[PDB]
Amino acid sequence: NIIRGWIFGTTLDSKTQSLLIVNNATNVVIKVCEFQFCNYPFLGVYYH
Amino acid sequence: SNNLDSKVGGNYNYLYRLFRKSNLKPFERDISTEIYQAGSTPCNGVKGF
Ligand SMILES: *[C@@H]1O[C@H](CO)[C@@H](O[C@@H]2O[C@H](CO)[C@@H](O)[C@H](O)[C@H]2NC(C)=O)[C@H](O)[C@H]1NC(C)=O
Repeated sequence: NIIRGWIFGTTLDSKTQSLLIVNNATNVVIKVCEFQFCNYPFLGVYYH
Repeated sequence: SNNLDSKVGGNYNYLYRLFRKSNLKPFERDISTEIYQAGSTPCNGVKGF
């Protein structure tokens, strides 16, 4: 399950709006904000 | 909406776009506040001629 979502938009840097699509452990979240995305964005887990 | 949305000094809370580069696409929404360049000069900071 290593691929868990995508980011879409114009500037991707909170100057302007952008789209977040994620599938986490629990639900699909889709949201559209002036995100200040993390410069390497990701997710992760505790195992067994 | 005379009754509800008009204030004697002016209800200045209703903003609209007056300056940008190109027209937007159908059902596009633009929330940028960044300065428009009307001259052949590049423009930077907060305000310019
Ligand atoms: C969506 O955004 C892009 C990029 O910001 C816009 O294209 C830019 O338009 C200006 C003015 O023509 C150019 O100076 C840039 O070089 C363009 N860049 C790119 C990547 O296209 C585009 O016009 C926008 N679309 C709408 C409908 O507003």
